[PDB]
Amino acid sequence: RGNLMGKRVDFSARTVISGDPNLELDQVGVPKSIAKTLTYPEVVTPYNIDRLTQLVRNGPNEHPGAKYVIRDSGDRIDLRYSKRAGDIQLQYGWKVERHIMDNDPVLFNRQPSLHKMSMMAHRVKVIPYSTFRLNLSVTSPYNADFDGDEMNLHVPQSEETRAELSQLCAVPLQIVSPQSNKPCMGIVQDTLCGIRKLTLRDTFIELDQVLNMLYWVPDWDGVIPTPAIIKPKPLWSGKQILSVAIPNGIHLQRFDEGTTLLSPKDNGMLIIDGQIIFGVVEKKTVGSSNGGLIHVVTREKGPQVCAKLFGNIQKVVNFWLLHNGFSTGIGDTIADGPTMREITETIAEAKKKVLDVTKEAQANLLTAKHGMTLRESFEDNVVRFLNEARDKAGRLAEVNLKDLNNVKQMVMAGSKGSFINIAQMSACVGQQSVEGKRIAFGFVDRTLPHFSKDDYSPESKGFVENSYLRGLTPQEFFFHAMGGREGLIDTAVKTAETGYIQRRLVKALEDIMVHYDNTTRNSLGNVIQFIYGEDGMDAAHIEKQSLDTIGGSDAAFEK
Amino acid sequence: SNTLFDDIFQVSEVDPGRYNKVCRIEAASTTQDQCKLTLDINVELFPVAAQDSLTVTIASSLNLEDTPATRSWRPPQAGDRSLADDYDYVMYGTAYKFEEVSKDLIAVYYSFGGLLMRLEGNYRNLNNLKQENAYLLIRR
Amino acid sequence: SEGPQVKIREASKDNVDFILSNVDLAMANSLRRVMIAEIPTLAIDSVEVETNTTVLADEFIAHRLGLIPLQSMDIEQLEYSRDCFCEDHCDKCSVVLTLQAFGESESTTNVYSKDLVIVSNLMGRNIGHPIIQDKEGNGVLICKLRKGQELKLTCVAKKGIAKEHAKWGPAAAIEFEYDPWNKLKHTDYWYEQDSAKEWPQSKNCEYEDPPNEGDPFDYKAQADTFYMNVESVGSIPVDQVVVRGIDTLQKKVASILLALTQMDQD
Amino acid sequence: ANWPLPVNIRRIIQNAQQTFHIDHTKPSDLTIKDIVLGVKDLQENLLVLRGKNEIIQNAQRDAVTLFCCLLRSRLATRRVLQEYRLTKQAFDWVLSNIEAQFLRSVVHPGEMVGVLAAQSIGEPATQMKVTSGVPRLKEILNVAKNMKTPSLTVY
Amino acid sequence: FDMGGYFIINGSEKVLIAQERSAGNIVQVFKKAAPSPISHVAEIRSALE
Amino acid sequence: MNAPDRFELFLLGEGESKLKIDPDTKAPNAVVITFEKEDHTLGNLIRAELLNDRKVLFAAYKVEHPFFARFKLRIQTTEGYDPKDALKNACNSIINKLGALKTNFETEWNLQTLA
Amino acid sequence: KEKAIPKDQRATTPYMTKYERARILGTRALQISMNAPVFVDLEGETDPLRIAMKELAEKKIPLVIRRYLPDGSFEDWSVEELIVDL
Amino acid sequence: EGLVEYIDAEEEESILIAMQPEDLEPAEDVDPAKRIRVSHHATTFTHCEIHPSMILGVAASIIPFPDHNQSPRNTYQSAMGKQAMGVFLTNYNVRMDTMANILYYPQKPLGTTRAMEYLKFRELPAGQNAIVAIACYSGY
Amino acid sequence: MIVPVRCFSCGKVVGDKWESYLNLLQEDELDEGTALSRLGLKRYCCRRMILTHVDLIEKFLRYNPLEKR
Amino acid sequence: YDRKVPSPTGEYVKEPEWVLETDGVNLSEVMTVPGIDPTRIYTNSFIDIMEVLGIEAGRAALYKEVYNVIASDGSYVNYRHMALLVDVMTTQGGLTSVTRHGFNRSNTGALM
Amino acid sequence: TLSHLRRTNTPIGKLAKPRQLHNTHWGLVCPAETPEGQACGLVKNL
Amino acid sequence: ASRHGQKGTIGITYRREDMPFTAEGIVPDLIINPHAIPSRMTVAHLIECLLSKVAALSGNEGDASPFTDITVEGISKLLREHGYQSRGFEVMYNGHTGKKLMAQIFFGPTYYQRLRHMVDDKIHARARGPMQVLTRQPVEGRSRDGGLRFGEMERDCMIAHGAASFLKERLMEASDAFRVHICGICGLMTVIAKLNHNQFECKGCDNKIDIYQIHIPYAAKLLFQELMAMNITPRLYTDRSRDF
Ligand SMILES: [Mg+2]
Ligand SMILES: [Zn+2]
Ligand SMILES: [Zn+2]
Ligand SMILES: [Zn+2]
Repeated sequence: RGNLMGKRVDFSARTVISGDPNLELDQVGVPKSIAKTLTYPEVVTPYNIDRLTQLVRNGPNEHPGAKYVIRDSGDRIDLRYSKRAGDIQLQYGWKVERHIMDNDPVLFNRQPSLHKMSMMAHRVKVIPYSTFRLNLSVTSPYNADFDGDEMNLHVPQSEETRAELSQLCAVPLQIVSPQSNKPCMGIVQDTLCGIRKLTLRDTFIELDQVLNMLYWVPDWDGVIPTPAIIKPKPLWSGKQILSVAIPNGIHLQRFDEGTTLLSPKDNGMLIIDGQIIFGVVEKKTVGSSNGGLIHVVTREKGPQVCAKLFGNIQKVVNFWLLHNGFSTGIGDTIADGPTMREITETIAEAKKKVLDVTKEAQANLLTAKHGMTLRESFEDNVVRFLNEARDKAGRLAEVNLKDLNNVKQMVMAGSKGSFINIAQMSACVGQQSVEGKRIAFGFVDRTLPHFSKDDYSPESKGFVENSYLRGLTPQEFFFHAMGGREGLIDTAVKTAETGYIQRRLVKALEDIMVHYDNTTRNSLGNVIQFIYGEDGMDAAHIEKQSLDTIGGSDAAFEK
Repeated sequence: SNTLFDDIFQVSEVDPGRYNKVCRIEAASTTQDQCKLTLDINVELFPVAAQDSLTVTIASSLNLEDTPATRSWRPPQAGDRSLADDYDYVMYGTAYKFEEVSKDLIAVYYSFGGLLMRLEGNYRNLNNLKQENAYLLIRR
Repeated sequence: SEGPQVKIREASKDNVDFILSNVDLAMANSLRRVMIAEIPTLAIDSVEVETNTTVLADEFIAHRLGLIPLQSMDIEQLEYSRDCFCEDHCDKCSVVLTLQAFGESESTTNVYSKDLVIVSNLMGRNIGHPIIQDKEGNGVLICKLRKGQELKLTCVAKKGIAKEHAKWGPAAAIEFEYDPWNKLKHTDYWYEQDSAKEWPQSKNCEYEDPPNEGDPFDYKAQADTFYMNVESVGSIPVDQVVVRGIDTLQKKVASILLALTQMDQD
Repeated sequence: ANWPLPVNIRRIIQNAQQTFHIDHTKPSDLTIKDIVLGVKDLQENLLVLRGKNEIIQNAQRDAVTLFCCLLRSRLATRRVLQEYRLTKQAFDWVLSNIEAQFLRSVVHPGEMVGVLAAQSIGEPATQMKVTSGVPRLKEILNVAKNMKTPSLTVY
Repeated sequence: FDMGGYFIINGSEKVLIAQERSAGNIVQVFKKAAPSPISHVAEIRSALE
Repeated sequence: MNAPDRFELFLLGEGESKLKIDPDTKAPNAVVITFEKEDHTLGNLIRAELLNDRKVLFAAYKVEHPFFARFKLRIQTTEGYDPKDALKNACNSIINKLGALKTNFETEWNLQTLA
Repeated sequence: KEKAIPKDQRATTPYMTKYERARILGTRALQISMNAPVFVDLEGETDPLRIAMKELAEKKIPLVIRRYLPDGSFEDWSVEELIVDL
Repeated sequence: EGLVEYIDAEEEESILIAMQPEDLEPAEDVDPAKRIRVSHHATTFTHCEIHPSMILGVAASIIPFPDHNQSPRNTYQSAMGKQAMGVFLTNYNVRMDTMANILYYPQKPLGTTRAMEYLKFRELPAGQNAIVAIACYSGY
Repeated sequence: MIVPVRCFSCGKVVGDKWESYLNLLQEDELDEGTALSRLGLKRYCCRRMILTHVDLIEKFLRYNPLEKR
Repeated sequence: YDRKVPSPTGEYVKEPEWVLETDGVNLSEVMTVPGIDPTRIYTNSFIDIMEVLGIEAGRAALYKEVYNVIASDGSYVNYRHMALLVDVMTTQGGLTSVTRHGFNRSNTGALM
Repeated sequence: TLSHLRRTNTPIGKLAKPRQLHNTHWGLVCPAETPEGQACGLVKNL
Repeated sequence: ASRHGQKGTIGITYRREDMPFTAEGIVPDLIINPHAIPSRMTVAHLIECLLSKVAALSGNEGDASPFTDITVEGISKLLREHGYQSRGFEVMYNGHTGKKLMAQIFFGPTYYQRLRHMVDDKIHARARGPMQVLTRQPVEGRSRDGGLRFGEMERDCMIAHGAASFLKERLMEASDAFRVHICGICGLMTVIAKLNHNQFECKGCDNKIDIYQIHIPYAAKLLFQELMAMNITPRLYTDRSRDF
């Protein structure tokens, strides 16, 4: 396992990764110092004699340069210590081990590397500074961020593996994963938040910014679209500019709840011939979702066009968001006075319900739910009352949030956060649970030495009535910490156990392959399936479709 | 080129919704009782209030004499004459749906960069509205 | 003359507050960008350490010495060492300052920038002297010594721009604002109940009339009448910061014009 | 009724309508015989297996049963003439694309589908009344004689 | 500002980390799982300081 | 260490020219000028001045990567009007405007007293 | 030779697979780098991989693919007769 | 003098403790911004907390407003605060350590904690007060 | 360790105000906010430069010199 | 529970039915108790399903359990990936485990 | 240095959940300071 | 990192004239993404910035101890008394163009810490270099010019890609590659090869004309020899004796 199944290899590099909005999806930024250490042995031909000669003359201390010369006899010449006799005369069939240049295909990997999209092939882009640089849309397949993560680079050494790498493992070929027959990459973060803001109906752009936005799309045909508003002032809508990045001939239609041809809430999606008709562009369109824009483009026009779609959308949206701006502060977590009063009484009503059930239970008039003990039924009622109280309070807080609220904006775009985050920050953190139960009596008949024995009120067993904005009380702080410790322990243990499960699964199925007779067989030749998947298709080409004959009434079927 | 549809409407109501610059207005024709209009208007550039009368025109081109991404848009130059000179609010968009509402009622859906319009009317007055690009001209 | 207009509201040796009217926003932004990053200035660039028995490191002291503002009034009579015909440095492209401090007293002795001594031939110029801008006459507190500690070093000052290193910047914060009443709607004011009550009014609101409270949005208006406040570190007079920023910007456009002409011949 | 299947027919019809500019008002030139025979012979070209014996032919027919059901439901005589308004040129274009799309969706021989399946099952496991999640997965892979919470569902 | 509390062994500062153990001379009663003939057990780890 | 020398921002290198003018094939009478060792300071100013010319149909600039101090300028003029001449006219307009601004500031400054 | 299936009863796909295309391009690219005679006209190209792609597009790669079966038998398919549709 | 008392976990089982003397000890409008504090309305208290903040350790006593954070974030900071460069000792110029990192200009936080007064974080701070903007500026 | 020469954010010289700042605090009995404004530090970027500075060089100067002349 | 059964008109409508859920498994005996629908009885433990109904029934049960675990957290995996795993676990006539006592006891070469 | 001088360790056959933050830990060990790795809950801080 | 679990690396650096600025001319020393806030619910990070802003404006030390009477509304009132928006928002301008940003930026002081992890102490690449004495594979450690591990999980991913030739090159030409001579009678690596004299012999088999050379990883050679030490005979053969 340590020396044969895996081993340390030559011609590799490791460093911290950074995010570059100005790199293509399949490009990787390589530090210049690394590019000077890593080399590719290129064979001398009539097509490269002059270029290789200049690289040899440059020497090993100037990129683009070279480090070694290998003759047809197998002798290797270090270009250091070799200038004494002058520049060497190259001959056909020789090899020049030269610095990895731009557009060289390289394998780019992040460990643990739990699936094949964690090793993908990128095109080299030699750059200043000491970090690797990659497009933001390829961070989800790698499960990578820029808090300090490091990634590994591997350089192929032959034309065989060099074409193999770029024709099988290239990033554009991995956009649609076969794990869940849906795209594994999509627009994320800033570009997901900006695209939602840019495609609102109120978003209008003037000539000067439109011209710059048009010029930022590399494949723009030089034709200025007619503004949506002609008089009294030429104004372009954000949908019109974002449509320039969408390749022509792409059609996409989606209906959300309440969506009609006249979309009163601007929800849903309607794209005809690459032009957005209505609908806000958010995660349901430009995300890694089934039937979205990326899925349609990569299947209709191909993977290379889809890769250009990633860059074009990112460039146009990033420019627009750079000059519009987007922030978030303490003011985005504050609900108005009336909302807090409604929230306070909502929690009070829930607490009164808890008091009502506790007092009837203490009177022995409560009947246990079928198949449950009296205490378990009582706890189930209390947790349900308190859980619904938090959700209702969060709903009250969320409804009060204005459309200009930045946290609300992020949630609507699908970029970050969710309803629960808003509820806990603004309305109520809620019930803390350890082992799927309320805080247990660590002390004799109480949770802390601050209550009285045999206390079952929500405040005693770990119900945080406050929000993060208002601050947890010392009892709530400790109970909240107890719940947090549960998550940290679960993260560690599950990480170790799932890792062993993954290895066991891989080793059990590693020798199974689809053969030229369409059968699925193992190394023994034993038939596992007589046709792969029982249909013979590849999951990367499967899409969800409706069978129109099975459903509906008989009369509709006849009609 | 030539007008595909001209008519006068009385704005029944205006709805701002969640927007600060765009209002969806409901209007009905002054001469025909079967013609109604739903239109999204940038009211920051062309305010509209209820009880207002609007002259709505649809044309296939803005150049005066008949001439029936087409061509790169350029800023208007001094001495440029077009249909827009006679109106206050002008928009350019595409027709993306034709829906049969009744035996003789036909509805045409337009999109001006995301500002949606719906023109319902009898079959014999919206017969020149094709599935193409068109200009929408509004004069108070 | 009937171009950009200027009105000075408050003038000082460290700050100049003026209104820039009848100008484009692109021109105004370029003026402040050039004033921050491209006005040549004299600063200490290389330090030779002969003795250092202080509690600070040589690199620590060198960085401090490079941040001391030197006089740059006659900086244009100096040359760029990269453009000069000399081995390392000479009197045509550099100024040499020496710093000699010893801990002769029992109390802590402070080394200031007034202790820097010019040992070059200034050739009648007005550059090199550290800027003294306090009451007691001292400068920047360079270092502190106890009894028996010595600091002996030689500083070489060269001209540069803040693009190369922020130490060559002659300007501190530059205030820059337009349309204090938000009549062009370039900002969408975040608020909770009422944005007018929640956002304090700019002091420049008194120089412009408020919105007429019910008039239609003016879509033909463009940004002009910029309110600018330029601060100076003291290396050059603040008025010279504005004047030389215009000079630097004017030269840059001329260089583009000259380069275009040079291509025409070939 | 919503199930993963190889070829997206709705997109193909939409492309045909937008490519040939179907009038939607003038009647088409298609014939009922052309539609029925066009779909029938298209079903023969949906080839996953290419053996020329009875056993392989039966397997080939079984492999495309569900797809042919979807094919026949979408490309019905009434639906083609009334819902889609397809022209003869558009109809032939649709048939060719479905054949091309289907032949491209077939699994490529030499694909290591075993490692692919293992990684596709194990990767979701890393982000994970009855036992659920990793403990239940771990209980299934290791065929545990005594499981934590055995249960019966009786109808 | 140095606080001590450590040792210098071979020039290296070494801190002794407090070790957590269970108290002795206390009776503790535990329940045992089903597959065992013993249902309950009272245990005391007698210790003399 | 891979930090580029800071003088690479403004000092033009060997074999590298300030301007690089290449025709644009995506549209007629259009050209793309690549400015070396320049940043948003000149790009924004030049592009804004070009947009005030009535014989200019398109004007835009972009800095493709913030690592390198170069920006591209795309200009398209009306038929019969050379884009290079449009750049010449815009540059002259900026120079004359800046000259007027300098005189106006100096004459206004000489009227103050505190400094 | 019982393991060589005659051309008239080959039951494998008439389409090139992605792995077959990858190795053929890499195989021919390596040969081009070693000064192999190019059978396609070059309008200006120095990368061996691009030259191989031009040859594959014009069906000028003189190689055959020996597809193996799980019982040891094989089928010979010319690169020229294999459909490149993926 | 019998004003404070050492109490261990076992004796803690037989005592009633008040979180604060402000509200719990006195026999018994409200600011809507203040957190909701539970009185517990008990008249048999035997002890009182010196201050609730002392439940935290050395690393968690540097966090500002740890009760306005999610608990895992407090845990992360406790671990990360030990990886920050500062001034570990004032005699670093006479010690020969394998490795040492010294910040050029250590600053003391503008937002500090009262527990930090006893950790000497104002005398030997690890960090600086940077002017921070929360924005999506360039996508970097 | 010693007072920074310039403000990090805007570059205003603040290294010539430390002794003035201390003297205002000690002899004039001024509050630190009033002293900061009396020194001409208006932007809060400059105020925190002088307000949060820890003078460690005074601690380092308590050790006897390694090498006396 | 709610089950969608075809309506007499021909449409699918959800009608409620009473279902008995149990702690503990006696599949063989319970399957014979009168009143139940023995063609629908299901067991959480697929081992009992394999012992009573056969390998093919256990194959379907094993897939159902694996599918439930994956989908319990809301994630979706394509059918073929799970189908291949279950087929490998049942290809030898019984339930072979993914441990060292199962697949690792086959005849596949010592080096593998 | 201060944190390292106030750390405690617990050697993990035992039947209990020692990694959890018990109620009796109140005011005696920090509820927040613990390693994120395999020492989570086993290394405590006073 | 800040004091709230928010850690990050520098993506890029900008000069002052490129940064966003306020009307007072203050530029940020540091810009963090808004997306770091919501999911993590570090409300203390934003309260600290608001408190520190007031602390710098008034010349005081903000009290940030956990359980006190200090509320956000109280800090907001103090901030507005100083002529600033109560919630910490300011109107900023784009540094490239000078135009106002349509949104307002939460802007103020925050205490950040420089962590121990610097990239210049992590970046390292290896074309070729020293090998270990035992396995003759790249050595471990950046400080010793070592290589990177192409582990089993990486091998699985490359198997899933179908890149057979790349997998071989990584394991052979990027790592230990060794040539040995095996006997055709016995599959043992016991052939004494005098490559200078072009002579081969496998004593014990008494043959000199049935030799083959194979390319295997040096670890594989090490493995087989270790098995030989354990009395096991792994006999490598170049032809098949049984049909598939
Ligand atoms: Mg990370
Ligand atoms: Zn000189
Ligand atoms: Zn400042
Ligand atoms: Zn032998």
